[PDB]
Amino acid sequence: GVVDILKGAAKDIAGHLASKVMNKL
Repeated sequence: GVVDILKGAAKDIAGHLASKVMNKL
């Protein structure tokens, strides 16, 4: 089922930036 996480990881990009800034906050 982890596979579903791979295809999602592609877009996780948008969230990756937030978490980046969010965490920094």
